[PDB]
Amino acid sequence: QWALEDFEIGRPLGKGKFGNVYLAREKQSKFILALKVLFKAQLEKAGVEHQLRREVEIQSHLRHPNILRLYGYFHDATRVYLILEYAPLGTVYRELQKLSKFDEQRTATYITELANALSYCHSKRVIHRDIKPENLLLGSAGELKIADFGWSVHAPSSRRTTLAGTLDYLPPEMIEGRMHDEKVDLWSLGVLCYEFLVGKPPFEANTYQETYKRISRVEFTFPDFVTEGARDLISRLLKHNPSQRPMLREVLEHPWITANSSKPS
Ligand SMILES: Nc1ncnc2c1ncn2[C@@H]1O[C@H](COP(=O)(O)OP(=O)(O)O)[C@@H](O)[C@H]1O
Ligand SMILES: CCOC(=O)C[C@@H]1C(=O)NCCN1Cc1ccc(C)cc1
Ligand SMILES: [Cl-]
Ligand SMILES: [Cl-]
Ligand SMILES: [Cl-]
Ligand SMILES: [Mg+2]
Ligand SMILES: [Mg+2]
Repeated sequence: QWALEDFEIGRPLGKGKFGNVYLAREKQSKFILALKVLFKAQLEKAGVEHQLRREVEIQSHLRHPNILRLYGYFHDATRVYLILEYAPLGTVYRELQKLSKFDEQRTATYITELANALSYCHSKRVIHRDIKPENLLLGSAGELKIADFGWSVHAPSSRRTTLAGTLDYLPPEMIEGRMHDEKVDLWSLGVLCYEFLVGKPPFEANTYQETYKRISRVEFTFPDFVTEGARDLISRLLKHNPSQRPMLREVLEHPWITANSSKPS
């Protein structure tokens, strides 16, 4: 079906571990999209074919306004190409670098959009597991979109794959390699809410080793400017025991969320 010669390639949109992502236009229709390019050699050396397969399977069948579409894929002798919905306003990661911290209204609005998307996923027992600002994209109206489903799975689950870079968004049971479920994404939601308001993640440290210790002991503190309501929500999400973390419905109905968010459920 699709091949490289069907597209004109444009500027680089971003780079991940495996993904080299470019703007592109389909020649016959003039349809603008994002082409995520992957090198078969690297996919093989790291043995993550199964993650590539998860990404395509999951993200092509999901349909939600806060989840990035994957339209299809093709490959040649050396590369795999994923055909993605283009997100024109970039990453939440980039927006945070620009603004330093987000106000309560912006933050609550992003958390609602996240909770809506995750509620859709969890209803199929799909868990994302890699929710962080570089994987959160922005639509033409500034709406948040979850992307990069390569680490996703069906719960419950173990971990058969070596962890990559930062531990900053992972809960104790994932880093300790224990069994885990949907509640992992709730922990990550708590980390994100804190980082949006404060400008950095709550367990950040100088070394992998120290970050690990801070996560497993749940050692975090708040700057004076974080309000009582935000503190309440964040403290409920960052519980060591996953069974004690709230349901997404409880997040969406939290008074600090309903008081400050621009969007509904
Ligand atoms: N659809 C898209 N629209 C705009 N930018 C994108 C899109 N997809 C990815 N990017 C940019 O490319 C980066 C890497 O993409 P990602 O799919 O997260 O790669 P990896 O799987 O290697 O982490 C993202 O962090 C983002 O900056
Ligand atoms: C849906 C998962 O796969 C594809 O996206 C494309 C295509 C296919 O249809 N099945 C699997 C082999 N092939 C891709 C491939 C990827 C990586 C390496 C190292 C070799 C081959
Ligand atoms: Cl497993
Ligand atoms: Cl795994
Ligand atoms: Cl729920
Ligand atoms: Mg990524
Ligand atoms: Mg990936």
